[PDB]
Amino acid sequence: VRRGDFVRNWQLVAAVPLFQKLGPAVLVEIVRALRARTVPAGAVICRIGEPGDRMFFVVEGSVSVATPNPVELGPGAFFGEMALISGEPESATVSAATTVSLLSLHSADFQMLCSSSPEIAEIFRKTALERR
Amino acid sequence: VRRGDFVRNWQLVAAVPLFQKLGPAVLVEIVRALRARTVPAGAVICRIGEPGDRMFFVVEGSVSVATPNPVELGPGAFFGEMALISGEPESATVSAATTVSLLSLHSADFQMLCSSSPEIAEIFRKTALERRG
Ligand SMILES: Nc1ncnc2c1ncn2[C@@H]1O[C@@H]2COP(=O)(O)O[C@H]2[C@H]1O
Ligand SMILES: Nc1ncnc2c1ncn2[C@@H]1O[C@@H]2COP(=O)(O)O[C@H]2[C@H]1O
Repeated sequence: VRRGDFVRNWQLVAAVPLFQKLGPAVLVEIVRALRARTVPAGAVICRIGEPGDRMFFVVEGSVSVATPNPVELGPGAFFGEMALISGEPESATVSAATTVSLLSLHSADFQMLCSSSPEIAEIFRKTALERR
Repeated sequence: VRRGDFVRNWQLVAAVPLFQKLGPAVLVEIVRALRARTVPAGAVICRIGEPGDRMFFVVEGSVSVATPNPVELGPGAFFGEMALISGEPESATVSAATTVSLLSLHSADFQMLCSSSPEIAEIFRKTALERRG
């Protein structure tokens, strides 16, 4: 990881309350694994039916989940967790509702996070079930 | 280190350009060792003749170095390096000029910083000589 992206991530990570549950050591691992991304309003982030190799956290702006009755997720929310939990394809297309700032986490690092944090693992699990 | 202090340190170290010379791994060890402090305007930070066991980095506000002609140091500046390098007592009293936000580093962690970053070590050494002369 480059120093520029790393230090930038620390500022971005503050926008996701979920990570307040991590101690310094685990926080560093997650911050090292996260990748910042800006998506313009209306643009596809993930597509229904596709294999999920990563999940996302919303920093700023919002996204639109294309369920029958679409759901708009805001800062602090996460999406892409269902496929990572079930192994099944992406259950819905998710697009930028407004221009959105994101933090992406790959499946391997997602697993490491859940292994490191029982509390966070269950939040993902309950949220996925609630969404299913 | 507490999670709160750790996370707050990341925001504060951004104000110290010197630390841009550190990669992610060394940066973490430094952020772990730093302690944040706010000092009210006019209040003593360093005392002349006192043994040096730590140094400081200015995050916000400014400090006044009590040399014959006082020097006001601003954000990104450092002080207390001279005693740590030479082993001599503090060369001058340093006080908050305005209310100041600081980051302090103990002597043991100063050694770690200098070893991890010989570039930074050189800045300290040259600056110390400059301030000495
Ligand atoms: N009913 C729902 N409410 C909110 N978000 C959802 C819902 N269904 C799916 N999503 C999100 O959209 C994502 C699409 O990819 P995933 O199935 O991996 O994970 C999904 C959830 O994060
Ligand atoms: N001439 C000077 N100009 C600027 N800063 C100084 C000067 N002399 C001393 N200092 C700073 O004040 C500090 C007092 O403690 P130290 O001697 O350990 O380190 C000193 C320097 O950081």
